[PDB]
Amino acid sequence: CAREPIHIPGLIQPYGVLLVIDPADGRIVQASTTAADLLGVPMAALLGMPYTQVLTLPEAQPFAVDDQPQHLMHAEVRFPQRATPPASAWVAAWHLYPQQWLVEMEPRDAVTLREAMPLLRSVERDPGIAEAAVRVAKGLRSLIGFDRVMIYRFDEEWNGDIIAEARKPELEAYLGQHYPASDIPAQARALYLRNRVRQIADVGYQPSPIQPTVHPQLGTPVDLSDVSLRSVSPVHLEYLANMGVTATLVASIVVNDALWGLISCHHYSPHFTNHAMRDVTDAVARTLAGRIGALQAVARARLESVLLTVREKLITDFNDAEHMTVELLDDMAPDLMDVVDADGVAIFHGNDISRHGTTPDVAALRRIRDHIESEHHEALREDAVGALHVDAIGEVFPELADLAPLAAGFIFVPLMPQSRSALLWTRREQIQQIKWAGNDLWQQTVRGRARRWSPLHLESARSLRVLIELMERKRFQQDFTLLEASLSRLRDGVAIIERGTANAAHRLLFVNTAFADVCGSDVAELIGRELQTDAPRANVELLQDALRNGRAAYVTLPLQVSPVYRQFHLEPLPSPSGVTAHWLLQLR
Amino acid sequence: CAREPIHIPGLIQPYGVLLVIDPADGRIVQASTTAADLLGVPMAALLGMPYTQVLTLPEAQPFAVDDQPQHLMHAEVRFPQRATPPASAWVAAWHLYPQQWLVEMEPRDARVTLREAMPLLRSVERDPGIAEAAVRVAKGLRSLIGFDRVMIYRFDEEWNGDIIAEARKPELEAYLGQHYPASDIPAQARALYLRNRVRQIADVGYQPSPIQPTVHPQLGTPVDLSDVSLRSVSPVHLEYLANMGVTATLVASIVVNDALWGLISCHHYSPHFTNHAMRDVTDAVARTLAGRIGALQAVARARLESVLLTVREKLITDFNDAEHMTVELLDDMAPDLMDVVDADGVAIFHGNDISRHGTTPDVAALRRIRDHIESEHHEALREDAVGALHVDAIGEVFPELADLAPLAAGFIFVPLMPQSRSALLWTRREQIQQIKWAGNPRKSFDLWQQTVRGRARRWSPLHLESARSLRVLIELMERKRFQQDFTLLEASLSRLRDGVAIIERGTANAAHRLLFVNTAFADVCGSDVAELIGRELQTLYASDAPRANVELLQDALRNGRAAYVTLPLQVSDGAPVYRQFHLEPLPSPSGVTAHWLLQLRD
Ligand SMILES: */C=C/C1=C(C)C(=O)N/C1=C\C1=NC(=C\c2[nH]c(/C=C3\NC(=O)C(C=C)=C3C)c(C)c2CCC(=O)O)/C(CCC(=O)O)=C1C
Ligand SMILES: */C=C/C1=C(C)C(=O)N/C1=C\C1=NC(=C\c2[nH]c(/C=C3\NC(=O)C(C=C)=C3C)c(C)c2CCC(=O)O)/C(CCC(=O)O)=C1C
Repeated sequence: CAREPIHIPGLIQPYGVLLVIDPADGRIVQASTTAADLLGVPMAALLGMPYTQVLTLPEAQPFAVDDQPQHLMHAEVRFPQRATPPASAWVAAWHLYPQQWLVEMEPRDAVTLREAMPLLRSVERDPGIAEAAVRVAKGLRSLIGFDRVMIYRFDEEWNGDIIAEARKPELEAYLGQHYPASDIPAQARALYLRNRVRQIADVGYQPSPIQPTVHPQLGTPVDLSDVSLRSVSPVHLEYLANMGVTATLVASIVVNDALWGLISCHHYSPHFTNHAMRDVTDAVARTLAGRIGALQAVARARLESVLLTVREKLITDFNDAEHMTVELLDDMAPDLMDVVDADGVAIFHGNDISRHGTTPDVAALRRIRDHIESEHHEALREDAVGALHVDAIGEVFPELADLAPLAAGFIFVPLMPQSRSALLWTRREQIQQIKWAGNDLWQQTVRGRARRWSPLHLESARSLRVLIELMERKRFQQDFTLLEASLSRLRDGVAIIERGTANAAHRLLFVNTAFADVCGSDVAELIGRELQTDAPRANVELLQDALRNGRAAYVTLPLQVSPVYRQFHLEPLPSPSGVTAHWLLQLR
Repeated sequence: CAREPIHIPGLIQPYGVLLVIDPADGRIVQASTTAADLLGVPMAALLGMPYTQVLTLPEAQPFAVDDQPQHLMHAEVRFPQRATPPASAWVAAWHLYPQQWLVEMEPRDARVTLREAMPLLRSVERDPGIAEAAVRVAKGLRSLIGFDRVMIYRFDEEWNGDIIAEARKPELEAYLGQHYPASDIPAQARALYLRNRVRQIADVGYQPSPIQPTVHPQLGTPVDLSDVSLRSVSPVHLEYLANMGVTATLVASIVVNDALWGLISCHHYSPHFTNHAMRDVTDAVARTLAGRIGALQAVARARLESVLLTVREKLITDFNDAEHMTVELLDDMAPDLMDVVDADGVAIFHGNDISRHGTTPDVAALRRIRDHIESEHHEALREDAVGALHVDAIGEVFPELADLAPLAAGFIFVPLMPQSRSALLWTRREQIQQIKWAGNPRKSFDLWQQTVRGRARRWSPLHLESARSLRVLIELMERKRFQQDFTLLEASLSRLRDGVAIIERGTANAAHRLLFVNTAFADVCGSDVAELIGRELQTLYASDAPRANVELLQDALRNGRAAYVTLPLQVSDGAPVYRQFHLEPLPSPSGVTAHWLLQLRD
């Protein structure tokens, strides 16, 4: 239903009056039916008439707008065309666009902003959100006389929850009450980011329409997006009626230029909150929004700084010991779980796992790792940022439906199906209990949903992929040396030849003890020397052919002995190009 | 100096009146000398008298406070002791604490004032960047309130303030750009500015009327004015404002993420009183300036962090993609590697090798820095540093590398470890600063203009955590190196004719299993390479094998020594195969046998 315009209804809340003027001539092109009564001229002659003639404004004047449409705040207005029509003092404001303008007027009515000030310095300097959230609810319920004031905090999915609420001693609270995202469509949520503070004076009013529905010259309906005399959606009107309420004032809590929440208000008797008190509620909205976003900042900072202290202790201790013992890992578990605030963690290293804290069993961890690195969930890896994470496992991996009491959520590094070394942090099932609006009262329990993964705790995880490469390097570093030592404790005398790209000749890469001794010259002086160190012309030709063509050769040939003829077994080593790049040489 | 007490001066600015009441009855325990004149009754009988006697407060009343001390805003007050005491409208406010209270009163004055302020507060809430709004305040506030000079004093890291915005008269000279010492506003004062947001000196060099009972007659404690706006400021500051000429101040506090980001300092060279409605309009503009900038600081921060990660991850991917580090691979990495840290130069190292991109010192100079960093005397530096090592001025940290400053005056060196082989060095070249000072109980005026050489653009913490977030590219570089060398050698040992296999030693609950096995070894058993990897060494030999012979084999496995024994193999078909097991203990850093090489020939 979010498909409704609302910004272009063609109807005005009766309480005030609207007049759309052409900026060329200054003549009223469009006017609401409530205008003809206020001003001294019926709809017929009121239309096409120059605005100056019909209404007078002393404080400020409308003007020519280039591109940025400015607005003129609520100022004194008088009706010279009528002989005594001052049912109340009339105050008018302007919406000055480049194509056309819009003037809106409403009564003045009724120790105001100076009386608000204590409450704004009250919140300003104070801790946590709830404390400020209630300081509003309570402080606002006292300043503007409302029967129910509440703070409607939005979440990730756009489902609102009433965190703070100040009602009458009688009545029942909607505190704790969760509501659908659908109760406030995206369409509307936009308007309460433009047109900050909204007011429905009387629910079930008579909507007085803008008589020339479309612009007589432009052929376009009037955009009330910025107009505060806006006729709200009938979908919501019947909804407020079915909730009882006859009046509503909804302030927007815009934190770091985004809709964090609303200060929704309920008056069960009809009530008009004049432009003055309407701007007082905006002061308390922005003031709350203020140190909410500054409190969000303090928390953020404090956490970032202690998360790095942990992170770097891990980095150091990890790079320190060259031998990942079972004891090493248990000195790392209190801290590895903390840098991400997980309840469990499982360190993998090829068919091996090291479980710490509250993590599923050895076999279950393998079932998750198998299912993650899966071909159908290869799109998941593609889309994820630096690592993969779930808030509810039951959705992402339907096969792993269960496993939720231990791993309902997790973070997984590497994003790549690199295998060998991997890491998995896990937050177990955290059963929620959503007190609905009624999808009167209902109480759905959410199973399988773990504590939502913090982005602070998510970039700190990506800021650890260096411990996966640290793990992986240290593995190859040990295996290479194991094999180097191996080939060095051989009797067959072997050496590795790196192919020269015709820019250089075929030099030596690796050489074992048994090879360096048969020449006489030790290991250090043979590394980096050409294989071309008398011999038969036909025989060396066979040797160089395999070096040329990049093939194999076995030829008995004389050495440089202090003649030592030794058989040369040359084996081309596999290459990613297939093109021979290295050659193993054994001699027995 | 920062050790001066203030907050309990025992003196009041003459312009107003103070009265400390005991909350048990309502009796004035302490009173300022300026009270006896305005209240009527002299100091003698005014003391110990129920406040109810001079009470003429209609608007609101004081009350019993539990723990959180609330305040009552400026409301109408009168004096019933005298038939026409002043000819000026008097207004009083309250500071209600749980132990005692405090009532302060001052004139109402003239020049609706808040409704007229609203446009300007709307205009900043919309304004971009910190600066554009900082001037909207300075200019908008200078017009609203008649101050001869309004300025926005932004604190820098050290607590040295800089006047970023300033709205003065057409005459007089600007302090715009003027940097000041942190010492000019001690930490003890900076605290009070965070409690009392709006502050004013009506006349510099006033007669300070003291609170006659200096200490509480019951408590025995001096009055903590703090929250009291009639507070007598420090004489250290009074002589300072006098030496700057000024006769009146009005200093608002810009408190951003409940921390002192700045002040809206004001100067009136003629004496000036700022009323109750006035004082609070400047607070509204200070709650907005603090607000809009704290949220603008957030937007910027977020936008930068998110585009810093886009770069970071492009590097990560492209780096892990190609398995051989070509010079062109490094040529497309340079625009982005320099960006993720916003350095002017970068030098990628890989064992006596360097790849310089942008504005980095010469190949030889980079080696002189790398040598000096990994130095034994500067091993303490690596110990203390966070994830990586960084300098803002090289000339201090490495005095030997005094020069090199026009290219590498600052840098981020990583790995922190003297791991060598692979390393990375980002560098910001010399950025000659020009700090326009106030002067160096001062005589101020003179803008001294110190020039700072060898100091590069200060290293951003956003650019510092995005630097630690690249440490994985040194380990990526390093793994890929060993990954290639190991595999080169694995392929080597695999294309062997002797028939060799590596045995990983077992323990108390683990037997001796096989780590690596070649094709010449896997064929003599028959069973291919893949089945034998992980196979226990005790499987390999037959179950008919000589008791004395296997004992010799297991002895070398036990004691961790060498053995050479001809023994029968586990023959799949049933063909007797007896090869001479050459078992060589492989060198270990402990010396304790960890692995074994098993050659076979007999
Ligand atoms: C089409 C879907 C809708 C459902 C379902 C529903 O309940 N409302 C729907 C649409 C509209 N809601 C609009 C505005 C709106 N809705 C709320 C919701 C609540 N307010 C409350 O006080 C409580 C509980 C105490 C709830 C659940 C509010 C506060 C508002 C803004 C109110 C205002 O205008 O003052 C809306 C927009 C209409 C418009 O403004 O033109 C639509 C279409
Ligand atoms: C003991 C150290 C001090 C030196 C030296 C000095 O010059 N002042 C010292 C002490 C105090 N300063 C206090 C307040 C204060 N200082 C400043 C700084 C400036 N004011 C300016 O106009 C300029 C440049 C034009 C600068 C750099 C300000 C703005 C303030 C606050 C003014 C006020 O609102 O009163 C101070 C605290 C006194 C108090 O309020 O009790 C001390 C001790």
